[PDB]
Amino acid sequence: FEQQLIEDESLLRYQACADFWRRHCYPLPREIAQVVFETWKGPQALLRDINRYLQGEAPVIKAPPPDDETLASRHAQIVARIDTVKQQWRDAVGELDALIESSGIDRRKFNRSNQAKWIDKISAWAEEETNSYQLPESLEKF
Amino acid sequence: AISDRRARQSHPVLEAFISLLSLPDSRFVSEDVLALLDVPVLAARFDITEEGLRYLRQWVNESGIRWGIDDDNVRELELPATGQHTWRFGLTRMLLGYAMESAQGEWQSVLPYDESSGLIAELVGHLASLLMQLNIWRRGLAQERPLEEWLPVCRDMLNAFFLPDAETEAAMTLIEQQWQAIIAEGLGAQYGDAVPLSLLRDELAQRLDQERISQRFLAGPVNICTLMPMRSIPFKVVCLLGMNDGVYPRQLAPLGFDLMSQKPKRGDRSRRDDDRYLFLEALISAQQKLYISYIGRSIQDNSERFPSVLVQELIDYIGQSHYLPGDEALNCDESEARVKAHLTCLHTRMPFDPQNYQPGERQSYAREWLPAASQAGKAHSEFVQPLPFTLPETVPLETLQRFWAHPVRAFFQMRLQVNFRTEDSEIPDTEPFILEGLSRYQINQQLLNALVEQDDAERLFRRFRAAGDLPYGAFGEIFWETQCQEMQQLADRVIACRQPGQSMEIDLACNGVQITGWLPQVQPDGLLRWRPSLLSVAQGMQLWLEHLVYCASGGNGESRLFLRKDGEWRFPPLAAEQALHYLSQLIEGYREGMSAPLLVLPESGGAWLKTCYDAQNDAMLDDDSTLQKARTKFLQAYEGNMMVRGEGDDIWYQRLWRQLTPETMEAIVEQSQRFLLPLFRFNQ
Amino acid sequence: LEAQEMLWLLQAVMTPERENTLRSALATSMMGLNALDIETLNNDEHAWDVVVEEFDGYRQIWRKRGVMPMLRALMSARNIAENLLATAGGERRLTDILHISELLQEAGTQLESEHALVRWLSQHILEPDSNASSQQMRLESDKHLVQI
Amino acid sequence: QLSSKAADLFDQYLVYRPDWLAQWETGHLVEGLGEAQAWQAPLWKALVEYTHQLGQPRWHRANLYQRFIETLESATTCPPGLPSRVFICGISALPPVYLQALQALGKHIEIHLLFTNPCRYYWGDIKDPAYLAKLLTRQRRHSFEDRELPLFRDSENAGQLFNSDGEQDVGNPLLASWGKLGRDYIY
Amino acid sequence: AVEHKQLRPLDVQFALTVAGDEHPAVTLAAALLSHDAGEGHVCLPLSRLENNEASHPLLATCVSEIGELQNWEECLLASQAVSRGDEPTPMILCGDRLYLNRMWCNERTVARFFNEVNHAIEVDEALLAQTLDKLFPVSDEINWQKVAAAVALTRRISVISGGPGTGKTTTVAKLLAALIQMADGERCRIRLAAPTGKAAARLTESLGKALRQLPLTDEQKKRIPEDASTLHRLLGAQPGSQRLRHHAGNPLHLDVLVVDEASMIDLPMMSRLIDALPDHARVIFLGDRDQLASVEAGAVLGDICAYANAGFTAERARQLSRLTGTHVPAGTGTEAASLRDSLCLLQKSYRFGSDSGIGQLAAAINRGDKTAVKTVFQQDFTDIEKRLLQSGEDYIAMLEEALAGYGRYLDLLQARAEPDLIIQAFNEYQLLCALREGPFGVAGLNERIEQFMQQKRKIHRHPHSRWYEGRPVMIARNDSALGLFNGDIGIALDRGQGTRVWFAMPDGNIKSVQPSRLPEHETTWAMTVHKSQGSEFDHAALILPSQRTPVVTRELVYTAVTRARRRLSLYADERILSAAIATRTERRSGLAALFSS
Amino acid sequence: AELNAKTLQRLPGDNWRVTSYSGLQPTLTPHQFPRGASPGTFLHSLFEDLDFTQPVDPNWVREKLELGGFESQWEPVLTEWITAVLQAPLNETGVSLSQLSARNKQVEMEFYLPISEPLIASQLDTLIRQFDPLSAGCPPLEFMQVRGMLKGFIDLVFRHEGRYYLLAYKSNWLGEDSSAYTQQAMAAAMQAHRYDLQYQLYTLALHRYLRHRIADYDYEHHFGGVIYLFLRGVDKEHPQQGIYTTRPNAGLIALMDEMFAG
Repeated sequence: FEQQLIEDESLLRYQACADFWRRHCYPLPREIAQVVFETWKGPQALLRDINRYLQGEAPVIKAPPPDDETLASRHAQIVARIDTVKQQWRDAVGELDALIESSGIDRRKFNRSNQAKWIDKISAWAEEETNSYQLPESLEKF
Repeated sequence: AISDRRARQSHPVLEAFISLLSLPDSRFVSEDVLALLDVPVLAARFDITEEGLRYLRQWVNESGIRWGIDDDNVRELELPATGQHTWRFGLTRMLLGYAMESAQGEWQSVLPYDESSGLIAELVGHLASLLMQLNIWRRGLAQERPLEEWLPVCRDMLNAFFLPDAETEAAMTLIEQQWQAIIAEGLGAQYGDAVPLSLLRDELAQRLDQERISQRFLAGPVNICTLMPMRSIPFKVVCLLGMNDGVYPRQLAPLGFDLMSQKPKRGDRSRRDDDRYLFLEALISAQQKLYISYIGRSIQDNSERFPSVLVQELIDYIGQSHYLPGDEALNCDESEARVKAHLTCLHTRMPFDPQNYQPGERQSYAREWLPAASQAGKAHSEFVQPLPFTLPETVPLETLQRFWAHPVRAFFQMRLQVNFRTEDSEIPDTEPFILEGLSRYQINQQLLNALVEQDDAERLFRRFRAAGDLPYGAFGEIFWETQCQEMQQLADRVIACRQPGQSMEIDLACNGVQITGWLPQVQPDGLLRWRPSLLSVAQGMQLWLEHLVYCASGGNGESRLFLRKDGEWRFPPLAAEQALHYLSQLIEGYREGMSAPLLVLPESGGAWLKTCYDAQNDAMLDDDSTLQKARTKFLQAYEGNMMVRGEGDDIWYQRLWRQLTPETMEAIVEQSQRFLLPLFRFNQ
Repeated sequence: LEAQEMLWLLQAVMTPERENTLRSALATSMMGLNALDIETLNNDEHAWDVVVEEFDGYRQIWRKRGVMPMLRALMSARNIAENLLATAGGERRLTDILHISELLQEAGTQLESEHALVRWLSQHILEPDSNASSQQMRLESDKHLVQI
Repeated sequence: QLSSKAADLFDQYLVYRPDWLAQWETGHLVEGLGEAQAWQAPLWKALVEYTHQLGQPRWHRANLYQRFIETLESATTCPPGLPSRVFICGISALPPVYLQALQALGKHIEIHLLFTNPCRYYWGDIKDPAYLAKLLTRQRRHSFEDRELPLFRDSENAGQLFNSDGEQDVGNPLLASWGKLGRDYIY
Repeated sequence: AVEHKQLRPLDVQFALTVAGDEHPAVTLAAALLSHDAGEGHVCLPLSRLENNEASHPLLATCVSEIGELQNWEECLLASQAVSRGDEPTPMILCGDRLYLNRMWCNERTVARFFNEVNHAIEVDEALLAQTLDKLFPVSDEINWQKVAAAVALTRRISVISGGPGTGKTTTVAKLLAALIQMADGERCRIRLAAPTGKAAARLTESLGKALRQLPLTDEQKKRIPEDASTLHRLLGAQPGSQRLRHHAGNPLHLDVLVVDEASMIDLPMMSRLIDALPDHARVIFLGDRDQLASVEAGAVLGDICAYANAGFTAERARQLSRLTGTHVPAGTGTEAASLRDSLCLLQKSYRFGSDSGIGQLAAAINRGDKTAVKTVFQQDFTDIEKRLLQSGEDYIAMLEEALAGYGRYLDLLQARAEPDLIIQAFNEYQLLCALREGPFGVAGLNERIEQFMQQKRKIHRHPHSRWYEGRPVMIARNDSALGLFNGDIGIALDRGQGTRVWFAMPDGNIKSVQPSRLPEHETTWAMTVHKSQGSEFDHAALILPSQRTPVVTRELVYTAVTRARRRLSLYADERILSAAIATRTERRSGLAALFSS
Repeated sequence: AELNAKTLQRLPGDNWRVTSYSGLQPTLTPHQFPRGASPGTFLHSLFEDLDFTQPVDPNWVREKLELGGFESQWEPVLTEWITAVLQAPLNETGVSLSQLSARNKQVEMEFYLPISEPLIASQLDTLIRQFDPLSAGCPPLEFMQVRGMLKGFIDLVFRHEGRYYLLAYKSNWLGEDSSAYTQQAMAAAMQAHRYDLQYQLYTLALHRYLRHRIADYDYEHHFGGVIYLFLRGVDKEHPQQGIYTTRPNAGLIALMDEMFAG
């Protein structure tokens, strides 16, 4: 019958975002928290991203993740996806059978050397740009 | 005399008791506890004075106390136990600082707090006496109790948290009276089930603000009161305020399930009919003069605000029942509109308007705004005035450094002794997730001073983590790793050309002026300074002054300063004659800056000069493109963007001028060309 | 800047014994004094005694009658409103001073202590949050201006 | 909150509508009311049983006014303790229950009612033409002049002023628009 | 003690936080250590913790180990809060005495500064003897001022112990004159330090009136010490932070540093002064040995000058006999030759001799109470009077004697004379009370004197003005802009331009300030003995409370006796005066053991 | 153009204010009762609510101490003290409070007294000192010219054998614990707290009330005196201690009525 209307809702929204960042970003290990820091510096950037969706009607996300997938399962999936490409590069290394084009310079073996030092550990998240040189759609056009 | 107002007797007693009734629901933020300690009753209960509160302000601000009274309170809210940034963490830190110096190190991953060391830390023993009590009732008011158990709760809270005084006796008596009346009205029905705390808290908060005062209704002063029904008293002058639409008549919607509103009878009473009868009784009860004022124009957007329907019907009956003798037979609607416009006095928006003081029908009685409305006053003269100043014999180097760090500030805070003291920053509400500003600069300075001796960076990491200044967990490690990478990249350039040098004395006699001072870390290679800052003109001016005061008495060698991002200020060694000439020029600039305010902006003037200067030919360019790019650099460095604070946003420059005129801009340009020219002339 | 000047004036009224706050508040643009006037005020002890006496009277009015009577007595004795109306571009500053005075009087009735209103003013200076009542109004309506 | 709102509605029923509570005490509904009575009639009666279950007294304001009227109309001698004269000044709104009690109080003890009306003529409503003739037969008299003065401005044309439902066409629009409470009180 | 049983909440929270889940023996030890640190004791001996605790067997039944933890040292070292000096622990146990880490660090710093750094500066003895002969005219017998100046110019760190009225500032002036006359070509940046601003002003005016008397040169007048600074101002203390400007890195660029009134220097201020000194500065400490203790926890000057009673060394006695040219006695035994050589004791007081009862009472204060009773008893020396204060009639007699003491002040007040003579008459009679509130205190005696001036026709007072003519005020905070310090008296009167407060500057002039310009003001009809240090009064009257309090002790009565110039009155019981002399304010510290080895 | 402001010629209003008298100015014992304003109002409400004819019930005193919030141990000593108050007669003939019926008593009579002349303190204090013997000392108070109404709340008015009497309650009495509250100490308290003006205004109000109500009224025939009842001064063995009975000279009342009337 009696209720109190509030004019500003940003304080409780920032408090709930800080509580979410406390209950989600604190117990992460180093290999996940590195990627979390690379995505956002803190909860303020996440709130600045999702402030247009937190207010009003909640939108429907196209192709949502499953309810049982956590951050660690996605991290292990991407780590295995990177490790498969690293294994396929380590197996098929030491050969060159493609034709040398006028656009393709002969320094590409140095880029293969840049791909030789890349496969050390799977603790990182960002691959090398020289893999863009190893695309069949870009090598066919060259 | 104002009557019918809400009875407000003691706000800081009733509001503090209401906040103490919301003790388990509170988050125990540091500001809410310093607000509870702001009450003199709660401070006098635990033997805390005002000076003790002023010490506790900075103690809570620097000890890293943000929220959470205990670790069990953090675990109650379904949050992970961080162990830091709590009241218990700050209490342990202050007690370890009372026991152990800060230079010893951590004990239980808690760095001691070196401020509270003497007997003043006894006040800490008062604060730990408070929060523990704030624990006990936090465990007391959570459980639900029946009405037979809520009797001594408010009395025990009053004798525990509050102290009886002469002024606050009636407030505690009213609290006890209302609490016992609520419990007596509850137990009169013999309520057997449990009653929660929030219901009694809301009932006490509603009953405490219900009281009204009407003692001075007819004391003899002019009466200020609301419209009260069934009260019509004849008066000579009756004035009415707030007769606009929406406010009056006061509409109270029915409950909807009331049966009296469905089938009305004769004896039924409604608030709308009561307000209409009040307006009728106010019209009848007026004997001599009736004054009616309503808000017609909005103060925000200048929107037309229509009056109430009663005043509109009154002015309609006035216009349809009376006519002016000026237009005896013109029309019916036009004479009505002329009467309604003659009665309507549209007053001015501001009290200092000259329309109100024009002689005629209405004239203002405010004599304080009469010379303000006459526009016969003198304007604000300029603050710059030629003052007499004699240059003393012995002028130290520290005075010249404080002058050439900021000349307008040295003219303000040293000549006329005017230092604009701004209030300190408030305590933030959350733990620091990022590092930026002064804390990041102090961390980088200590890390650069640690890495210049090849010390253990992990020990300084544990020292900064034990104080809570770093983010929790992995993010603090990432921040410390990137700051250690940046400081190691800077130290690889710093200690590449470092030699052990001692501090030497400076005693110079130039133009009959004695300069006494000391230069620290004077190596045989020259001058070596390092700071974790950006490339700025103020540090270049400081290094140029040190190079002039170093080369004038021996010291053949370069002067080098290393900033971040491969920034370097270098000055070659000069002869004694040029150094003494430039030192005499700086002394003449200092004695000109003490008499008149020397308008030499370092940053914007240096940007204008380095845009106009050419170091290859040692001459200034005069083409239109450089003259436009120098104006662009001056407007960029004076007023910055929305992310970087500009040089013009300062309390020392806004006092002289409010808007940057082009005449003062050209004066600053000329002064920077006169003074800041050897900065970029000998730069390499 | 007018809110900071009013904060300095209230700090000089609350604590008129220490000459540093009074000297920092007298040299503001609201009073409008030259550097020669400040130098002669620092040199003459009797004029500073008169200033301390009138600021103690302002503190007595502020403790007995409230905020707006003290501000009106300060604006009438110093005659700063006529000087701000005579200065070109000072009418907006005067309307901002009047709105800050109205907001301080609206916030002073809900507070019992005198330093609590100064802390509230310093907090609202430190809090740039925009409310419907605490926004800047139109400075003038009679003079036609280009409306962006 | 529901208990407080229902207690306020029950207090308004105790003040204004005693017949509804008297019929709810038996258990019978009233024809022509709203739907909320379907939960309001059993809620009141179980209240009357509950105070009948405890040691609290039974008597309230609604069931007492009829016995108070009857014990004053049926009595022969005046009861002791009553005051000599009661003044009612500044009161322009009373329920019909209070006026029916004050009529039986005034049959014994002289009660002076000082009522402020802005119009001197009759400006209320009417019930029936048999009540219109009863109002026409009633005439006021001055306190000092002691002369009989009629109520309406025209006695022969008094029937043409009232409508078919019983509302008088007031010539002054302000009195007709603002004084509905006084219009009911003078009736 | 009585106060030691009533535990402060600070000590209880310290014991609950530091010990926590450990044994209750560690909790009781931490509580006793925090209470002794709050009372002012530096160290805590384990014998008092073992013997004077009833729960010592109970905690002996609480611990359960292989060796059962019978010793207190093993029970403390088993916990993580007490170590032997290696781990960063709050509590430190080294010499069977438990202290905190800060107190142990400051005590070891003071012991290092007074045991190792104090070396012997070897200078020319012939020129020093010639300057001592040309400065001191008395050369017939042993003069302690000449030996003090010789041992201060000889060694680097020297402590001059002497009471008030012994001519200490004349000795300092002769020392500075011989210092400048010894090093002619060498520049000397002499610096002066004081704990309080009022003592700094007194030191400045005393050295100003002393150094202009001695004949100097044009280069010698250039090396006159300019001003005396506070110890918080010399080191550069900030209001917000405790960071000093000359903390550890850059020392103060000084040649000689004379620190006056070292009795008011606590242990943390002494340790902060020690860390700021370079490896070549020579420090000369001034103060009295039997004076009142320091403000905070610690006793530096008393524990330093406790070894002055032993005497000098056998070689140092011959050195002083060769320097001064007189017969200097030698001290028996050798425990610490550096500290015993650096000390000196002043016993010959010049402003009062054996004929005056003030010096005899001060000598009998350090002895037993029966010696003081005999000193007051026989003939009173026409200097000390004893008035018994038991009931209300004795209180009325005390107020009548205070009226007789303030008679010249009221006579100059009612006659409308110049305020300088009014302040000079007010500065002759002064009451000294122990407490602050109650019937025996500052505000009690002040309100009773104001009511008595309202009763008898001596002072007219308006009830709503609060600024009546003739009220004495005192300042509580320092103010260098107005020229008044903490502990300075002012008299409010009407010169004709209004009610203004006149203050007596040490320069000899009078300053008329507005009462609205005063930052703090408290009525000073009766001053406390702690707040009256540094000042001097011609006729003092001590008032002691009947309630037993630890404030009234031997040093308090000694400072009340030495506060009077000529005349002293007493208002106390015989049992309180007998108990205050025997109960000496001892402060347990590790300096007695560290200086002995 | 030139513009000016109108100026008010005179003062806006005279000193018109409706004020009151305060505006013109072993282990359990009644001596050990806490002295304050709230305990004074609690004892005043206890003496107001209690009936004088009926004996005092201990459970009612316990309920009143529960409602007030005082200690429960004081209740059995307080009720017998109340009976010690009720057993002590307060009259010149020895009339107790139990002989007063409900129709004879009237508690907390509120009166409004008009005055149309400017009340000069010098013309009033001399008129008081001309007849009142207690005005030998007591230098006169200073107050502004008060024209208008005066409020007052008399504690009790009661008639007996055809004679009207007034009774007021004063219960602070902090400075007395022994039997020193004699007539001299009560007269000194009346001279210090200046209750003589209050009692004179009470006599004037009662005279005007008995003149307006009762036809054929005489001041000497109907009025008997004013009784002040100090609660902490009432003893069982001393009937005179605690009460203070005063009768005016019957000539001050007419001159005060002529002064207040006009």
